[PDB]
Amino acid sequence: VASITAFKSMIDETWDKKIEANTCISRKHRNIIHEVIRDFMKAYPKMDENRKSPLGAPMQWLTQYYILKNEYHKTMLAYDDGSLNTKFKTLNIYMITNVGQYILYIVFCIISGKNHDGTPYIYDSEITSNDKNLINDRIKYACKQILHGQLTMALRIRNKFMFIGSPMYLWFNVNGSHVYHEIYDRNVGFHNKEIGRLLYAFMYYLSISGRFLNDLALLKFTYLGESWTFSLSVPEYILYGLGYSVFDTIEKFSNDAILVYIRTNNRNGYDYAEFNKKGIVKVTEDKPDNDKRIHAIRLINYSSDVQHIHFGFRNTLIIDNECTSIQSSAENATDTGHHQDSKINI
Amino acid sequence: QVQLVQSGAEVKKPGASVKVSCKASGYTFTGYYMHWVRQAPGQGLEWMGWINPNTGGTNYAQKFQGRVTMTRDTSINTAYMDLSRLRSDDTAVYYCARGWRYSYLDCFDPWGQGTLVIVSSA
Amino acid sequence: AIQMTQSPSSVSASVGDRVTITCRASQGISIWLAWYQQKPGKAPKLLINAASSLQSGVPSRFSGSGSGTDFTLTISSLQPEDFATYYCQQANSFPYTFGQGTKLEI
Repeated sequence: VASITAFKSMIDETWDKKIEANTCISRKHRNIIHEVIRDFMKAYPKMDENRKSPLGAPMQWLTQYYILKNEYHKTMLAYDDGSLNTKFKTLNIYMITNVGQYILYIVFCIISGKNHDGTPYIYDSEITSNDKNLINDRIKYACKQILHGQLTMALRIRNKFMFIGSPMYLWFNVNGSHVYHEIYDRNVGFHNKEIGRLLYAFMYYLSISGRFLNDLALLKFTYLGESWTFSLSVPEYILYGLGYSVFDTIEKFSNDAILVYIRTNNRNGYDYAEFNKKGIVKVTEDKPDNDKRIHAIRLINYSSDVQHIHFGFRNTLIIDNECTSIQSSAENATDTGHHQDSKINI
Repeated sequence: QVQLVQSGAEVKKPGASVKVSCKASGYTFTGYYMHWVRQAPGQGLEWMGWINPNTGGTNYAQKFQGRVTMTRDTSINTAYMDLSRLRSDDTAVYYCARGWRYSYLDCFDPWGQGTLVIVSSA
Repeated sequence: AIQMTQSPSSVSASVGDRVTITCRASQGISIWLAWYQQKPGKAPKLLINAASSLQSGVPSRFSGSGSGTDFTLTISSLQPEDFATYYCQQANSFPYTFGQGTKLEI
């Protein structure tokens, strides 16, 4: 209910802010969106045994049979006389010119299990279908359609840092490399440095690091049966888009030291907890407010190549609050300001 | 030295409730998970759940669901476990086990002293 | 629940021998296995975490190995203070199920 209230407040406050050049979504609004997605996942975690997917696909968050049974979706659609639902019906891909419209459209399409065209992600008659190609194509098409639509809006309104990442359940057996080489093969404009940089950073990282890395994994997440293995440093945008939080279950497979950023402090810095032992790590610290919650993990090791070592820098591992100071490209990346940071597990 | 002093042995009756305390010293009570593992006489170890002292959240086992209420009082660094509807098979040495490292929900070290809760009708 | 089964339930040995304890899991539990040591009348003591890492204070004679559903605890040279009951502990899936126990006797 608190997440829905925060969502309403964000939509009401950002309904007139026009999407312009060098605009970005604030940390508070990103945390609100993240909490909405997490509560939508948590409302119906598992699936009923009567209608179960033999492939292990998360049908409980993609099928209309489970969306309409989800109580969080019903409460979101009937919070205040369907005011959010009424505004949603007058929004499409080629008409959005405001930040609140962008957020409402993307989040409501995610939580209702519908694409931007209007079709559901996976139909109710294909829950128990054993055809792997059909379900895989549907999931990949849903994720690619979300990312494409965001990049199309980025090209049309000439914005640079608008980013609502596809959640973790829309990456079931979906190759990140294929997504990058299918979205950026056409629309060469997408390659411009002034159009869609955060989406480019999100897709490039998932094209070089797969969901499962077998024995090369140095870190693993787990949230309601969805897992993801990381070998490099995990920036804030990756965890924000995928939907994982630093307060979830984290499994260390190596003795390399990690820096789990949890929250911001009053000295314009970030507070982190350091772990350098094998085991299951779950941060005991209290969850901060939506304006002070940061999800980023940095691997302090030298085994990673210099080709992708720029992801571990402080100014790019955590998205800057100022829109013009957001660093996403490898060339524009700095590691400064560790004096402002602090340690919480002393 | 990390110490976990527990309460004395309690001779309860069937259908009653037992509250086993666990006082911690030598380490920061918040930040380390407190687990509760019992050992029946002549049997192995059974896991009951963990309690996070900093937040207050808990995760009980399905076998001990609806009967265990793990509370904490951070003013005395004391951990409390309450077990209701004591049957005859609940007689065991209830240990409180701190996590082996800071916010590590993997292994238990140390294990405290233990409380011999004897549930009998004698 | 992932049941843990320990094969050598009673392993007689002498001072200066090599003892092997095997703990097989019903389902894959990754590298998340913890070995304990419980002398009679005392609380259990952790000796090896993550199935290959020795805890601080544990003598170097203990050495663990294994992955998936096969694990092994090895004592290079047995000592008179190593006669106790040893337990496994998986942590991949809740609840954390222990083992039956293996006891060393002279």
